[PDB]
Amino acid sequence: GKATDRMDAFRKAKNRAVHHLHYIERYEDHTIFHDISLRFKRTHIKMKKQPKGYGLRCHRAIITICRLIGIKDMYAKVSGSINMLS
Amino acid sequence: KAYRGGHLTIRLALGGCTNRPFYRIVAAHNKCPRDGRFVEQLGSYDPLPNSHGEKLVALNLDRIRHWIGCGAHLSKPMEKLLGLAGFFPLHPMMITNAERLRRKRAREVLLASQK
Amino acid sequence: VRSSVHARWIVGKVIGTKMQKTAKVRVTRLVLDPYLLKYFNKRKTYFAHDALQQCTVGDIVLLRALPVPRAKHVKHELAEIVFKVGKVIDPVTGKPCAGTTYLESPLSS
Amino acid sequence: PMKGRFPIRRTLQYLSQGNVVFKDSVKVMTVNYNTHGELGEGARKFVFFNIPQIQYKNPWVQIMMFKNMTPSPFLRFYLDSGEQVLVDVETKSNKEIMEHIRKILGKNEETLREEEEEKKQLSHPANFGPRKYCLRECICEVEGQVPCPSLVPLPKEMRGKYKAALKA
Amino acid sequence: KKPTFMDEEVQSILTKMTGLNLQKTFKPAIQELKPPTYKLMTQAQLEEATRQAVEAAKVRLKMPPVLEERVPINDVLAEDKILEGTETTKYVFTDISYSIPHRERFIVVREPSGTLRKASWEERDRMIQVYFPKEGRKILTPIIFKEENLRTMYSQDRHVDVLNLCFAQFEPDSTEYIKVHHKTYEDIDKRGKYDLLRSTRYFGGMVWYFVNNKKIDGLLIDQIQRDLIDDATNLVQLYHVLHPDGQSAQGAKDQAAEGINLIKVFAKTEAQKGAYIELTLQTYQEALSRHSA
RNA sequence: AUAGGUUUGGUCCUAGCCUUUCUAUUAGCUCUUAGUAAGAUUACACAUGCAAGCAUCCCCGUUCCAGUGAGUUCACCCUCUAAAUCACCAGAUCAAAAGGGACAAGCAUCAAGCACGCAGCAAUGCAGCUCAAAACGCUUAGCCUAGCCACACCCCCACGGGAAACAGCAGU
Ligand code: FES
Ligand SMILES: [Mg+2]
Ligand SMILES: [Mg+2]
Ligand SMILES: [Mg+2]
Ligand SMILES: [Mg+2]
Ligand SMILES: [Mg+2]
Ligand SMILES: [Mg+2]
Repeated sequence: GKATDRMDAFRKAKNRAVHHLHYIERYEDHTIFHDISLRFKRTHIKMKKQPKGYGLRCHRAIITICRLIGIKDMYAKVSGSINMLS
Repeated sequence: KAYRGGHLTIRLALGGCTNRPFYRIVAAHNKCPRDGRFVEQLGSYDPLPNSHGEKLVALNLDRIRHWIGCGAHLSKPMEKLLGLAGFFPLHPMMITNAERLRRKRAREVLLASQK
Repeated sequence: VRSSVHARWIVGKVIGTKMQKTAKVRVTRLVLDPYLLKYFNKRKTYFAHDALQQCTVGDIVLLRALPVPRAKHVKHELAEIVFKVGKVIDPVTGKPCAGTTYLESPLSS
Repeated sequence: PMKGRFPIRRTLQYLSQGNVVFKDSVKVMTVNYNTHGELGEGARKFVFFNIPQIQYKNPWVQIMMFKNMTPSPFLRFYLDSGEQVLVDVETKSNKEIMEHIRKILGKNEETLREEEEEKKQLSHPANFGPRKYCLRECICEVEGQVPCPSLVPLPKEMRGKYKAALKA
Repeated sequence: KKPTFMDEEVQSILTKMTGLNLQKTFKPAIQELKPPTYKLMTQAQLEEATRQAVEAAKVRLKMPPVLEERVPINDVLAEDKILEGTETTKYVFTDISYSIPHRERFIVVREPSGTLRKASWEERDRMIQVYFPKEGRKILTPIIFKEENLRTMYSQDRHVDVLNLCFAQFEPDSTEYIKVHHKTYEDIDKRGKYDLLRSTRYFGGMVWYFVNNKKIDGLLIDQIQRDLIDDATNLVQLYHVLHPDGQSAQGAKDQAAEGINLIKVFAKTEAQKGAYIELTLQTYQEALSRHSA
């Protein structure tokens, strides 16, 4: 969200997000279905499927996004540029 | 450390902490430091009575026999431990110290009764 | 049997015959790289006594350890010439070969 | 990512996954193979895959490769007695070659497990010493024994600082 | 003679009675977890894998042996009275030679009285634990085996856990081992929880105990209620084998009992709840005919 | 690394620096008790006391233990085989010297070393040997820690010399 005012930016961003929802498949409703190594632009994300009770050992932003998605257990290493948007 | 002479001795290496003695019956070169290098660890000896009032002695009897055959000597404490265990005859000084203790306690009892 | 030379049997390549009755042999061993965990060739030089002087630069030879070193560097003796340079005989068929081509067809016998 | 094709070959797991451990007689292994020819594919894959495992399991055996020196691939083992074992590997796959060499010159599972047990013999459970060698460092770690003075102070009657007072 | 717990026929009967529930045998364990691994399998491959798991479950359910209570060790080796009073504490000397069975190690005790005796069974087990520590065994007897805690575990229905702790802590011939196993069997009998031990290696021991004590009435009742009439028939046959000169076995021999007839004979003879067993068998047969016809 | 801060008017990328964590020494401020472990900065100079006796005389020991880290691929495996233990011998154990192999870091602006090889019984002959897959060289460092290596005032050694020795304990 872009805005001259912080609250307007928040409102714009959070209202636009709900129209652009992904659906993430969670294995047993707590983790991902398999290890994922990907590179988006210059950011590498290496996510590992983990057993129950392992926790979210991820970049803090990934922890937030995973709590939103519904993932409880996963490891994640972010290499390359740590650009938040990428 | 290339040593001159010397011989293997089955002896007690003192570990433990202050006021907490504990011994490792080891077969070690007699010239080596008391708690230093050793050839083989043949057992252990806990001089402090445990919860059950027992002094735990462990003897690796097969290896003790092997080293005595190979020509290892025995420090007097280890000789006395084996004598207690029955592996060897009771040490002459074990018997004699028992006799001296008997005589001392006889003296004590006789004097106390006289008093 | 009770030889004091560490390397009892070594296969190497002759890299020099400039010394009388001695053949300089280059023996390569695969040595693991601790970091890359990949096997690379580590080459060492061995002097091999050659009484008949029957070694030619490029011959693959099998050296047997002498019971004792016969010189400051000659601890091995030329046990065999496994692959004479340019005169290889295919051990499988015993026929002379020139690289991957049979000089005599194995069907000859 | 790991460099090269089949980077699994550069892992300790893969190197230790080999099952060929030569008898003490084997000293040299010369692997002659051709870089081309569909009949030498087994030998090519053998050198590509299994030679690292054989060398890892047998660090003291000189393994030496030769390329396009003879029309057909073959292994040749030079043993300590002076014997030579020729193993023609043409038309065999690398797995078949590994099985054959294991059968003819490799230690059997019985021998390997007896060697493992012989090694196990060294680490006596009842020995006290540094963690690198022994399960326990002191008898104080054994429950029921007098505990370590560092953790639980000894009775004053068991401390020499007060035996001395009593004797004074 | 009478068959023993380790005879092949009894082993077969007891294994069949136990069963091989894969879910229960390989129930997920609450332990440190590693990420799972996934394999693509055909139907034939899946059948092979399940067969291997069945073999593994058989290995895992291999029944522990039933050993008579060990006799106390009382053997004085020497009586050196000269040592009397020299030391005020016992010495316990252990042979820690690696290649010796723990029932063949020499563990002697020199007493303050100068007596060189052989270590009692409790001292032997304690010293073997001290010097060759075993996983899951403790030198000082855990308090869980006190009755006040055993009853808590029973109330939580952790009889299998109690048996596991007992088998880890004590030896099969141990007085404590036998006592705790018998107490667990008795509580299972009283509370009718014979299913807690099914598909576990302790079902054979429980069955053997009940048969030898002539109290298999409850187990027969439970098996009939659960429809395992083959198991009930084998149990009655085993009872007859272990009591050949028994009223029930002799009556069955006099008549021609070859199954539910055997169970009915047992209900009529040598049963403390024969009427209840007959009622349960009648109900089972009635339901069988009901949903058959 | 689960990362974070910092370039710009701003964004993205690369990139260095720094923060967050765990140790060890020292310093400031502060500090109640008990148990245990550890304990000069200096291979600089040492006051003083003690640290090797035993034993019917011979012998044996004072070559060990204890210390230090100056120097430094003498430590590890194989062969051979001394000294030592097994009351004598036995081969067993342990382990020198010698032979073979393996074995720290940095600098290639240290790239050539300069006899570093071989054969012969010898006489003597051949001209070889190491090295960019790091020879030769300079610098740094005790190490691979049940402990091992090296040193023991210096001249690497110690006949000899310089000189009069705590790198044994306590202490200065
Ligand atoms: S370490 Fe065992 S008594 Fe302290
Ligand atoms: Mg401070
Ligand atoms: Mg310059
Ligand atoms: Mg230095
Ligand atoms: Mg000085
Ligand atoms: Mg000097
Ligand atoms: Mg001092």
